[PDB]
Amino acid sequence: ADVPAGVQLADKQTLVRNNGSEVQSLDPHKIEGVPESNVSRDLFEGLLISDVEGHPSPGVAEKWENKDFKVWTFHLRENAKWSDGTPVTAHDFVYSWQRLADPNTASPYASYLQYGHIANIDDIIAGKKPATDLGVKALDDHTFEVTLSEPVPYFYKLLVHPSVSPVPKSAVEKFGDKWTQPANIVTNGAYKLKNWVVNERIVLERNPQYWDNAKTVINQVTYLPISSEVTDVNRYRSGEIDMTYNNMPIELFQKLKKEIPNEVRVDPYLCTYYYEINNQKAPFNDVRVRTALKLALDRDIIVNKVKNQGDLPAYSYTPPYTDGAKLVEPEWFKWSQQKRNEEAKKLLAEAGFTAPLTFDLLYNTSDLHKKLAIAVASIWKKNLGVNVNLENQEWKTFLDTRHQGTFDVARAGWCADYNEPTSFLNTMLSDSSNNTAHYKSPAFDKLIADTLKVADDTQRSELYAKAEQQLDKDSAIVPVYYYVNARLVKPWVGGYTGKDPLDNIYVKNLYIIKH
Repeated sequence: ADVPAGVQLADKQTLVRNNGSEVQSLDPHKIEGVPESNVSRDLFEGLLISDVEGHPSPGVAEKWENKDFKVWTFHLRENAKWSDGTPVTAHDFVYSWQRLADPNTASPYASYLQYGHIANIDDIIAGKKPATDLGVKALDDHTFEVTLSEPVPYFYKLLVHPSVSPVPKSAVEKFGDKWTQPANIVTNGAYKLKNWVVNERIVLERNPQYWDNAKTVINQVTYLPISSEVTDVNRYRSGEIDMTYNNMPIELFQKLKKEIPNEVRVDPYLCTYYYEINNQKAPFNDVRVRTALKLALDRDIIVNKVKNQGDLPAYSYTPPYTDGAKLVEPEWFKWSQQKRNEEAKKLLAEAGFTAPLTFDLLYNTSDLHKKLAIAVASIWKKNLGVNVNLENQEWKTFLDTRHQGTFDVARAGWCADYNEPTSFLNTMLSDSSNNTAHYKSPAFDKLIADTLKVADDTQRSELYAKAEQQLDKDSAIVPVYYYVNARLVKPWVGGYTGKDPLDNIYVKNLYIIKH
């Protein structure tokens, strides 16, 4: 943390945060969500971290070099330590990325190393070679070398993600799946796990082995798993919580805006809200059915009349304000709603539905989502005659259901892991481990794979625009809105600028002002 000369630090340095729901796990190779990542960044540190404005900065690596953006060399700081006082070395990385890549780990983010194009990743994912063949190696105890099969100029931006954080071999091998309990867990980020009471709370305390421990200010942090947005704002307003989760209730939002405007933080967020369709299940394997759903949803109504929190109406997967994006708005988005509706009733009738398509719409337990689900079910009923049945599951189960394919249409949100369009686009590759839409298009795949062979960034951005158009002509998903990051932060929380579009908060960077 960097307390501005002049301010007064509270006597007690503690912070309570709402995390939106119970984490899937705390093992870095088993998580995929925003809540899990929030906790993960306070416990595990990889080569690079983001600074307070979102820029990639030195983490365990102190310096790194590249040869043609193809061979990356990371020089780890000599004092990096695990909470057990043992040293973090490059072997910890080698082992770690080997475990992520390995099919027996079954990480939902196994594909992250195909996103970075580490040599031999495909064959390893496919079982043709063993994980030990991955293009990574410790040159010495402090130099970690990565070999990519293609130059990836943005490779260092991917490395702030939790999946590429190191995990401690000794604990993993002893304790297996139980290595993450308070008893056995071993960490290397600014914090270490104090307690973990499921459906109750996660409490972390400063880690004395941490290399930047001298700058760390907050001593204890509690992460709450509250999935009700009304309760989060209420317990905040009662003084029990310092920073809510960043999902605001439709209900009390404009209210709060009038009573406590400077506690209402609203910033650009690189996330898209959409209805994910299971592209493999009849009748959603028909493009006419997918397109009719896409067209008949009225975004003006959802974004400007039922949510009204500043979100922008969406026509693409990748948010147009992503660095490097240059998207074309499709025709359909320029029509009026009535014209989209006419066109949607004709594609359905052509696919054999009249007076009706019936299907389930799944959401994760939440006051916000339930509200938009009912609103969308009524809009699709009214505009298209489709009957929807609503289903709700808890966070963990919801994620498992989408990976497994046992849903029709699900409410979804994807946030960038690094600010570059492949952070979105790579999740639609046929073999991606994050492809919960189950979309498979050889034309899409080839557009993305060509992006690593162009010579220039301009060429690169034109293939990103054509990939978004290929996804839109397939109507793989139903784009709803590009998010704003809205949460409530108490006046006495310092360090949180809110200017990072990825929202990569580190508790080590915050500090409680005297109050």
